[PDB]
Amino acid sequence: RNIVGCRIQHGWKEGNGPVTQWKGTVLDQVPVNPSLYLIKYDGFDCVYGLELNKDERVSALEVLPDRVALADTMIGKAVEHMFETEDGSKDEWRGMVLARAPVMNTWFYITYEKDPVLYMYQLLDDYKEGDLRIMPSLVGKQVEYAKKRTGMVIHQVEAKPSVYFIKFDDDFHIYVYDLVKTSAENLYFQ
Ligand SMILES: COc1cc2c(cc1OCCCN1CCCC1)N=C(N)C21CCC1
Ligand SMILES: COc1cc2c(cc1OCCCN1CCCC1)N=C(N)C21CCC1
Ligand code: NA
Repeated sequence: RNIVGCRIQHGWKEGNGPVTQWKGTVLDQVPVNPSLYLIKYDGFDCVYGLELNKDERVSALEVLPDRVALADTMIGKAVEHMFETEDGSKDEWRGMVLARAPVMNTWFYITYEKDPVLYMYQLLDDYKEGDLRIMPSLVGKQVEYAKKRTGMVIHQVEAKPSVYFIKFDDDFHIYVYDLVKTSAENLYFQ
């Protein structure tokens, strides 16, 4: 009877566009906004937030049949994360391991300077394969910044408490900010 770890499928439609079909795993029901679910969609690496009870773009929501059931040292670390591009050449992004992901146990939350939204990867596998180099509260408040983009602070990172997750009203990504840095300098809170 778990929410965390439920598998779901649904349709998605924007405006008069076509309906696309999606499958994913529910990770979290956000405590400061229980309408908001964080979801990992199969094949896509970002964590997404949807208010499933209110978002008219969601249709035909179904619960899928239920699945049949260390390196905490990496949490908080600066990392260089290597990956393959479409032409087969190697590239790398620098980022920060944020936490273990809640439901998909072997998975970690991570974000990157080049794309400071919330991602999820099986970083211990990536580490064993040589693709991860390891280097050396406002929750519940409203946020705005000037483009007025509005949102809510939904989580504080235990390992780096100046780092927060923000859900903006106009988008389904989860944004990550370290409030001492330039990238956060236009965020204001209420
Ligand atoms: C609408 O979602 C996506 C749209 C796109 C996508 C991935 C999407 O979703 C990933 C998984 C979360 N969504 C699934 C339902 C809501 C969030 N990669 C793309 N190139 C596009 C950009 C426009 C076509
Ligand atoms: C597509 O990127 C990655 C894919 C993968 C990855 C690391 C990747 O990238 C890290 C940094 C962010 N990327 C996000 C867009 C490009 C960079 N570790 C893996 N096991 C996989 C292989 C299939 C899942
Ligand atoms: Na207010």
